[PDB]
Amino acid sequence: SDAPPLTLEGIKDRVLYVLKLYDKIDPEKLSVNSHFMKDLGLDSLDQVEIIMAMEDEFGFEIPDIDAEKLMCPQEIVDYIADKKDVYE
Amino acid sequence: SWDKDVYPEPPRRTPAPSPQTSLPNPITYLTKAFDLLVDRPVTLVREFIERQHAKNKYYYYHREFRRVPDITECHEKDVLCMFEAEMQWKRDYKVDQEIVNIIQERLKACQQREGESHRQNCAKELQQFTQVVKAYQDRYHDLGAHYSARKCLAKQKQRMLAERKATKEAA
Amino acid sequence: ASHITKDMLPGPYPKTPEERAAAAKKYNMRVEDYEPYPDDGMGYGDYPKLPDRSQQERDPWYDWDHPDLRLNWGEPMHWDLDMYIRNRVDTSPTPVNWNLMCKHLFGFVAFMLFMFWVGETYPTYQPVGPKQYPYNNLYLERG
Amino acid sequence: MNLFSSLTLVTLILLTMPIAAINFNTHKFTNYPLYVKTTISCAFITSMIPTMMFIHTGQEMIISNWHWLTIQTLKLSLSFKMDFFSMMFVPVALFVTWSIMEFSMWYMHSDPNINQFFKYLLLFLITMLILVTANNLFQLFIGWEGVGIMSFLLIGWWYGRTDANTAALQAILYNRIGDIGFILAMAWFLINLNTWDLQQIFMLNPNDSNLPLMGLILAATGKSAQFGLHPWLPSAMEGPTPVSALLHSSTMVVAGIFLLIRFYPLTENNKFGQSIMLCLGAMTTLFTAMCALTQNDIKKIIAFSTSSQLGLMMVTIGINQPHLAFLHICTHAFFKAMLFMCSGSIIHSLNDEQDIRKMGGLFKAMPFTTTALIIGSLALTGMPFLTGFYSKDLIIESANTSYTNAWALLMTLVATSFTAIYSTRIIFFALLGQPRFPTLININENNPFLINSIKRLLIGSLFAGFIISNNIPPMTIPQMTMPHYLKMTALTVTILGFILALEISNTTHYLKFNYPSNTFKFSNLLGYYPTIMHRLTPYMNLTMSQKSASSLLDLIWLETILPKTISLAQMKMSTTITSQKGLIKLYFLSFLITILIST
Amino acid sequence: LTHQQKVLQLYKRALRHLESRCVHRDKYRYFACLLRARFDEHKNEKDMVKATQLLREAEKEFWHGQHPQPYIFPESPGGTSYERYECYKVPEWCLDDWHPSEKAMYPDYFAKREQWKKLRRESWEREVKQLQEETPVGGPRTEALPPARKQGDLPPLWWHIVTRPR
Amino acid sequence: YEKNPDSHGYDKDPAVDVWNMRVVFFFGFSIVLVLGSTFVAYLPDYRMQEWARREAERLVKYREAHGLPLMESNCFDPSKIQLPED
Amino acid sequence: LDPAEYDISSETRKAQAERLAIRSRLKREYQLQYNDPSRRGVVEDPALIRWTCARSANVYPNFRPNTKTSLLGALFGIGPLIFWYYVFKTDRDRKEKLIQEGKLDRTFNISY
Amino acid sequence: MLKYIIPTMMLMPLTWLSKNSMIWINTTLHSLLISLTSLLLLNQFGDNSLNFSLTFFSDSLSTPLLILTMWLLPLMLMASQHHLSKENLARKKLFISMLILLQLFLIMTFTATELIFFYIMFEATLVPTLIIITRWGNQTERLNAGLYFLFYTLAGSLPLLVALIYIQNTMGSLNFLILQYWVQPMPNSWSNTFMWLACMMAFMVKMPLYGLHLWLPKAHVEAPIAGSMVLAAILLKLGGYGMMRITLLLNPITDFMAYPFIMLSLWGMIMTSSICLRQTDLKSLIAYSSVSHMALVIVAILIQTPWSYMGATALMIAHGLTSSMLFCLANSNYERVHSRTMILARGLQTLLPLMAAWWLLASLTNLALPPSINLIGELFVVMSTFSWSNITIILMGLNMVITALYSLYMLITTQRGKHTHHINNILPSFTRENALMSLHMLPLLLLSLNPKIILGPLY
Repeated sequence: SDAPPLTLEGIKDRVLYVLKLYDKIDPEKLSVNSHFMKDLGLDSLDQVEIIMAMEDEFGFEIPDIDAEKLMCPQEIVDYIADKKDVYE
Repeated sequence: SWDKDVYPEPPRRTPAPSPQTSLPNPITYLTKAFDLLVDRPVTLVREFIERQHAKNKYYYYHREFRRVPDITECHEKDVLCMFEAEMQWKRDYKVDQEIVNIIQERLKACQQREGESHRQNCAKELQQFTQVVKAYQDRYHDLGAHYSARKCLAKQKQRMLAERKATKEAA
Repeated sequence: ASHITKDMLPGPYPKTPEERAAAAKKYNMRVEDYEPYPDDGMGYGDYPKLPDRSQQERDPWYDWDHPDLRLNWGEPMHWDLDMYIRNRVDTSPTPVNWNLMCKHLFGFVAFMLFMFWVGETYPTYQPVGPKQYPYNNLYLERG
Repeated sequence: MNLFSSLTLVTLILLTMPIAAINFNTHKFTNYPLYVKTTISCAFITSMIPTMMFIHTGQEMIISNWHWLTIQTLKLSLSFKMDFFSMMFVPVALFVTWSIMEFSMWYMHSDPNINQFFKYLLLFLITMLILVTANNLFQLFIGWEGVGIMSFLLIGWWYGRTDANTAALQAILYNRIGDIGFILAMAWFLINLNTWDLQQIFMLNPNDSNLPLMGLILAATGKSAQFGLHPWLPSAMEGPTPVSALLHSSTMVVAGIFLLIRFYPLTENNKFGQSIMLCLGAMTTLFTAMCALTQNDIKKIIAFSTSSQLGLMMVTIGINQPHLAFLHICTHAFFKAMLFMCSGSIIHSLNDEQDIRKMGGLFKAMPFTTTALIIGSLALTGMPFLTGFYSKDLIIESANTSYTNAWALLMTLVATSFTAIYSTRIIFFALLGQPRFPTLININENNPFLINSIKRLLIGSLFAGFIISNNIPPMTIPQMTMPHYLKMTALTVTILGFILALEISNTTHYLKFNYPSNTFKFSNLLGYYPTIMHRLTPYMNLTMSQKSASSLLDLIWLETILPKTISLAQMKMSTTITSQKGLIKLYFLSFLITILIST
Repeated sequence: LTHQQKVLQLYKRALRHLESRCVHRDKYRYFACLLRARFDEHKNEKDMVKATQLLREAEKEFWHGQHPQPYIFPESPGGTSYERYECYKVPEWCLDDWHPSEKAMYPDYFAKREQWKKLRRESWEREVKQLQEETPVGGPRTEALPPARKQGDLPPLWWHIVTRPR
Repeated sequence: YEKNPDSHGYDKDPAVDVWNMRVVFFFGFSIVLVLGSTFVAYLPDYRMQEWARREAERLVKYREAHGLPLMESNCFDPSKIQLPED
Repeated sequence: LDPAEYDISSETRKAQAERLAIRSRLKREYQLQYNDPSRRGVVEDPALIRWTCARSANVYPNFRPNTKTSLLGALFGIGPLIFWYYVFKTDRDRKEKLIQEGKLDRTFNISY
Repeated sequence: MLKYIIPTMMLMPLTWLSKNSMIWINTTLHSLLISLTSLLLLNQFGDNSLNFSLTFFSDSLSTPLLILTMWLLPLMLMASQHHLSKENLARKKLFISMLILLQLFLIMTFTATELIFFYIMFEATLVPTLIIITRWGNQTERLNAGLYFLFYTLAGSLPLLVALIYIQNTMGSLNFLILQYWVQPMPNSWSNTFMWLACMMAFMVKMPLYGLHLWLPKAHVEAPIAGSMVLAAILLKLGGYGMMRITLLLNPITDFMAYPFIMLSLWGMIMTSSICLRQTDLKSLIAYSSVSHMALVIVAILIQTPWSYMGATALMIAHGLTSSMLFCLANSNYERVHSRTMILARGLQTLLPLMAAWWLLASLTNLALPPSINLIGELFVVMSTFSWSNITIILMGLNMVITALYSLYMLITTQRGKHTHHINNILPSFTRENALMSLHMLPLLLLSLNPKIILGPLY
């Protein structure tokens, strides 16, 4: 079975959750629209880290070429959304 | 009901059961029960089929083949005699084949019967085995695909001559 | 349709290299590729003018849908695809070690040196002068 | 006595299912997999009766049924050979497959192909049963290539994933080399003994058994995983877990040596034979000890462990102790079948990573599976006093003594030790540290299928080896007088490697940057890639030589058409000139009256 | 190919092999932190050749840090999955013909599916026009597929609506 | 590329197909496979080998009961034969 | 095999190799990429037909000029083959000898 | 036998005069009705080969091969349709007529007593096949591979007539019965050299030995499926058959003369078995397979042990059904996507989930699976050849491993690993395909119960 799917609410809560666990920036501004770099100015090497440990959160895929350009959180949710099987 | 002395069944020599200790009866419940469940319910049927067969009998005969002059009295050619000779040669041949089968099976059943005794009580039957299979080995063994009589008679010529020189060197 | 030129015979000098660039990969080093077909050909070894390539690994990496393993692309097939895909090795850095295995066979030949020599039964071994070994040897007497 | 005719019932009790799997084509939709399972148990009890009958009175009766053709001097029929090898084995096979089939009802519930799957796996079982019950060597051969191709299909269960079916093909390849050995043995038995009948070959003992029995060594080495041909197992992991379980326990890789055991009276002699035995099974023990460590796929660890075991059993056919081996096959079946059928609980429970990295600690809502892992681990360690001890410890006691070439004693020691250190690996990783792995725990132990499966297999295991213990009608003189330092080393080595590996991976300091050269030779300096890739190219080279004979054949025929090209010149030798053929035919015609003048 | 993905790739798979190295994840942490500094001192210099040089030095020094069985998450090519289920993927062009009986076995699916057949049968002219318009001569430069401006479908859609993984 | 609309479907163009599968499945599967398979299943004893078994049994029994060694080799009695000479 | 030297790509090789390479590629990607409705049969791509025709050995029937070719082929079917001729004839004749003299110890051989 | 000669000759006008659309029905029907009596043909017993009439008779071997032929027509013809299923009626009746006439000359050939009647009917068998594959073969450039193919035959295939007529006037009768009993030893010398070599190589051109094997592949890729099942299920077994009989004489000669050919077949078995591994274009794989098994047959013929024949003939029949069927699989795959190239499409475990079972089953029957007749024959042959040379098993069993590898490689990459998804044509199965497959395997699996029918004259 391996029953539970990842739904939109769930994945949202997850990317959102772990990005709130990232310490060096505050939960202050975190939103699917809230810009993943320009807002927080985080290192691009550090977004490589974000996609690293987030992949280790969901455990799959994420090729380097597509991982490069990801950015905003809603977008990450989208990539995981079409790659996994998500929508109703 | 096969012919007995062709296929020996030695004495059955069944041992006498001794309980020797007082316990349950693990198989014997089911050997009796089996002999209740699977013995009679089949036996009735086989017996009924028996009487059904027996109400109308048949008779079928084992064929015979008479003898002929075989290879000797045939002239070098003029097949009309030869055909009989060499084909019945082929019959007697297959007969010898099945003899070899019989002995070869006696040996197998012998070891299976003896048990761990493998070299005890098969010596006689293995002995006559080496006798027969050395005979077949000597006679029919190496000829080839195309063989009739001419080639068996041939090989026998070969041995008779080789042993005639062997018996002049016997001096 | 199968065009008048679907493949093969090389050897016309000047414009055949570019002609083979057409119908195949065409570029500087690709003109040198169709050309590398006629260079690898040299004197005829039964290989026609089909283009050339290397044995390096173009393999599954998740994008671009590479050659004939799973084919979304229409470029040249080289000579390989009857080798690679299903059962093959093709390219890697590789350990390239012929010692370690043959030095387990060192363990074997070491054994066969142990083959004529032996361990014995009881209790212990190699005080040896001309001592007994199993065959039970000399005399017999007690009294 | 005819209750052994019920023994030849049980085989048809197995035969029953596929007939249902074909003819009706509907009620199978009613969950027959349950039905298959029930047929297996029926075969287990109906197969259990004859064992009891034997172990009181013996009485092994071979039946030929109706004979297979005739041909010339040898009429080969077919048989079911009750050797106490069959009598004792078949309840084990049916029992372990009972487990693996119920577990499979838990494992495959999502897969839409489940029914077909049981058709295969069951059929695989039929090929096994017909192999281990047969005497007449042709029927051996039948079960042989049967279980072989079944290994191909089952390891190849997943269409696609080139890796999978590729592994399958390598497997069947090795089986087929084992086959070349086998049919060598067959042929020799014909020409020299004028039969292959497993009774008759026993009766007349060939003075020279060298060559054929060597062939038997080869055939054993093909399936049994033995040395010089490894890659079978580690890529054989690619099949679905239950198939892998059934593959390394009761079937196949044990059926390799099961043949050598079958011929044991013929291998009593030709100490050349036992020599090769302990020259080789040794090499698999310590080899797979050297190449087994550090590879991090749990299932694969389990594999290399079974390879090392099989080495130890080959060594048990060394000297003369075939029965001790046989017992160790049965016990091994229980223990490692347990180990896989739990490892699946780990894997599928985890989602599926099946890498020993990540994993986690022992008890996290996983009480019963981990219990199975220290019953099975602690079991396969060589046992302290537990069941399999009745195999392995006796084995190293007798092998520890007498005429062994003595390169095999140290082999036994460090072999079993590194088995214990496998166990220490899987505990120090899978069962030890606090959980580290992809989050969102999905784990579930709650389902009657698993708990009942592992349940029955462990309840049996600890009590099964004890029945097999002292019901083994004595076949030889046990050592039983065992000297100091040749006695006290059985358990003691398992503790020296136990402690040694314990302190190896315990209290580990900073681990970063470089690792050893041995760890790069622990994966391997290729015995997998060198032989597979290298041996893969050579047939293509022979295709180049084939282009030599083909290009030379159509180059010679092109020398005939070149002789037709320049034979047209023998036609083109005509100059088409009326002053040529007319006056030359007149001059050379007067040369027909010149040649006819003297001719 | 640019310095960006070059450096960033070496960093990423360096973290990967480092993951595979250690255990209990904390030692992995502060080691990965020492590495974080090892690239953290970097990047503050826009000198051109010095950089690629030192990178290559990290290419050898990295190549030392590869043990032969780096951890591979299941779904990519690797010893766990990479389409375990691949025999289960049946393309939607199959079932275009089943028997009309079984086509009646599930009466309402092919309704909406027929709305798709008409969706993309009505289409592809809008598609071919938009594409034949946009493409520069030969369409050499672009592997991409730019959207549609008018209200409607994105033109090369058909295969990109896929049989899903299991 | 002609394919079929697959109105039902079979071998050939419509309305004769049913008859086609009827004749080929019947005469092909029914009569020859089952019927013939019963024919050659048990036909009269082939190559005579059953007779060979019976005759072998009788003859061997005679050979022991009268004490002659069975299977004398020499396919033809040297009592009647002649040999070339050097 | 073993990516190494981390080529600096220069300038031409950058411009030429990039632009021309991915030029032709994307040309052909988009080419077979059409994937419209209304095609019932295969996509037929002219690729791999060249593979098949060439691998049908187009230069096989013509000729084989000498060079090293007759040496590679002749020596390719020479050494092992004719030596196997010699070994099967050898062991043949030996077998015949030990049959005709001494003993091969066949004893019971029979079916052969 | 004449009772089998009339009904097909009557089966000709059945074709010619008929209503359109019923030709397949009438031909198939009455042809199977022939197959029944073909199964009647087995009286064979005891020792003397039955003799129907003084012109032509049957021993064992002729009977299995004949049964296979008369069985094979209805399945063949049954298979050939939908290759066309559009044409003028004259094409259809011409084609079925040609298959008929071909069968007639085959029956003539197998039954023929006297070797000249055998030879006349021999080339008279070759012509109809040629007309079949050349007149429409799908003709890739046509290769002209029917015609100079007939030259590959006749080139060295004519002089065997010379040698025959020599045997005629020297000994009188060429009746096979009386050629037996009158056969007299022929010493080793240069005249008997050219003779033995004449007859031998004359038949050895048909079952290709590795030297001549270039014969098959082109001729068999250009053949329409009917002509293929004709060709490789039968027309090789003619060469091997006549070989079986004419080896009656040549008694000592075949030793010193045999040895080089034996060598060439033992090596070429491995070579051919190799080259068939790496090729594309599936239709060739089964061809070179046929070359391999036939090489094994020749090996079996020259060494004269009876075991060698039993395994031999068993291999003739088993390889006939197996190779034939497997061809028909290649075709049933070819109508789906027009390729002939193996690697092009893939999958078909997903799609056509039943057609799997026939791929698998047939490939296994060519994998030498133990109960399968193919392994009976191959097994006895390996026994014979090991008796001849203790050493040769390296080569034999090496053929076991390779034949395993390609025989099981064909089972994959056509049938497994992915669907290429740019196809979207293949229409699921047919009832006819299942009928053809079934009619192949089901008897090949049943024969694996009572094989003593198909084992050779010596048994």
